[PDB]
Amino acid sequence: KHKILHRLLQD
Amino acid sequence: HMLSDEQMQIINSLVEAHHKTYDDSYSDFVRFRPPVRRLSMLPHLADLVSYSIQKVIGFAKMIPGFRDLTAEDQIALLKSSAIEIIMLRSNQSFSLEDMSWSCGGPDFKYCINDVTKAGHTLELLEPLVKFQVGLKKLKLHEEEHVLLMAICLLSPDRPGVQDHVRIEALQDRLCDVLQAYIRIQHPGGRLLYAKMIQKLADLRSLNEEHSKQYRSLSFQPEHSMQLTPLVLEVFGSEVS
Ligand SMILES: CCC(CC)(c1ccc(OCCCC(=O)NO)cc1)c1nc(C)c(CC[C@H](O)C(C)(C)C)s1
Repeated sequence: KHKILHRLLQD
Repeated sequence: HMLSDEQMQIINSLVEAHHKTYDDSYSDFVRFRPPVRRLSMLPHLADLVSYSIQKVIGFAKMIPGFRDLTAEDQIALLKSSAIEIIMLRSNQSFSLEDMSWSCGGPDFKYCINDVTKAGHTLELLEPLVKFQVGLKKLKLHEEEHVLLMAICLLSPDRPGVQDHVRIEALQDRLCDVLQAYIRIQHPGGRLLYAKMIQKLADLRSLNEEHSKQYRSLSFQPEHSMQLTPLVLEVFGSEVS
């Protein structure tokens, strides 16, 4: 769930 | 009658974060599905909004304290506020002269009729434009514009947020910065802070109406298929 949000929130 | 070192740092951080996530050249617009002027503008505006969500996420990650929140609270804040941050940051391209959003060339100049061709009605677009001209008339400094965006994003009073006290403390710090900034640096800004807080209240009403119209849109698969995976995730109803 929220696959893209989680990715984009990483750095 | 002076800003502190920590307050000045917060302003510099937020202004830099905004410059890193807002492209004054609008040069990525040519990579969206083109405008067509059925919901002929839906592909182009879906891509515009998807791009905008990515920038809003990039801005959020540079808000002091935001990255220290739990992943669940970060998502909860973004899902509830993204549409409001998009409405706020669209004000930079809004023009009082013809009540439209000019993002570069004539192909990326949007009026109310264009957004109706993406599935929205005047029940949203009439208040949206009145919101934009009233916000434009405020003539916000860049510092104030980015602070209002960060204050909107760090609102603890959204569904799904868990650490209300930490998020409110972060939002309180930003409001104190905004109030001090308007005091020292904005001449004739006696009533400006209250006008900006009122704008945050207008945005909740716009948020509500847009969510109504987005649900009606995205429940029809022939339209939801024109959206992007990021739009579907962020504007969708899933909960962590
Ligand atoms: C009406 C104004 C406009 C569209 C013209 C807008 C949005 C973002 C803008 O972004 C400026 C530049 C960003 C940049 O340059 N970033 O770096 C400028 C204008 C929108 N407003 C809302 C609320 C919209 C909702 C979309 C809708 O829900 C569906 C796509 C699902 C149908 S579309």
